[PDB]
Amino acid sequence: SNIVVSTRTGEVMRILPRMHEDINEEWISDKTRFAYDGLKRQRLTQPMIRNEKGLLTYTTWEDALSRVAGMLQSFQGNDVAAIAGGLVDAEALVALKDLLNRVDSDSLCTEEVFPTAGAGTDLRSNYLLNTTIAGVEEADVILLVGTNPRFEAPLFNARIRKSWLHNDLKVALIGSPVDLTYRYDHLGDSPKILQDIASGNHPFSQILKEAKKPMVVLGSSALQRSDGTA
Amino acid sequence: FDNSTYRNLQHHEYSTYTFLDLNVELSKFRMPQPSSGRQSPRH
Repeated sequence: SNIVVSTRTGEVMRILPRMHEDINEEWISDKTRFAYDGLKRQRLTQPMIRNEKGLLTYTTWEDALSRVAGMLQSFQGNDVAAIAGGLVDAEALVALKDLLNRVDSDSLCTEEVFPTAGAGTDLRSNYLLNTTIAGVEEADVILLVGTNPRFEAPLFNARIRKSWLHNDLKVALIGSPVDLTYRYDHLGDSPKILQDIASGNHPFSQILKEAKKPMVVLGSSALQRSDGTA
Repeated sequence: FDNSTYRNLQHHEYSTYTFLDLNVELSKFRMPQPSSGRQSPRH
């Protein structure tokens, strides 16, 4: 979501929405708006190293970088690995990728699991919301599988409710009967139902068969479990 | 013929549920209600 950070004398005052028609319109979720004060708490401000007693103590940048570089020079290949968190940017990601490649390491991973079987990350289309946020306004049937749109992407769920209200969009869900703020069809929570829809024995197969702009959305959260590739 | 009597005394004997009782009684002659196609505007 596009935002405006308002500051004063070097301090973040608040977060405001910035109008983007395609993505978040003029709204933002409450976590986007009210979690900025957490930026003022529990902050890492100086490099730290473990002392002789095994306690973290402040140090200079040079000392910490020298220790890390020494450990990096000694090991290489499969020994060196990196895990990226949820708030990392592309510049840091590519820099870390290059640094670990220079020591012949490919163990660069994320905390969020996506199936690597078949095409995997090979095709951009495979792991993206191809229809887009704007598109939801052009669909008439959406199927949601194993995800809660309301909390994993509140502005996406807002777009879905906008379509449900103005375009009579029909919504069906496979998962726990979470409250999405709009009425939907609960087909159940068993993953086998997916197969039943794929074969054609479910009435929703007929519903999707006749839909001009059918949309199927699978949440990444569902993919985290062991049977996600399936 | 007479115009010296106000006949209108039916209301004196009207109780709290008289209107609703008449509504229940009239529910029998009614034609089938139309439908918008939904259970509610929120369906």
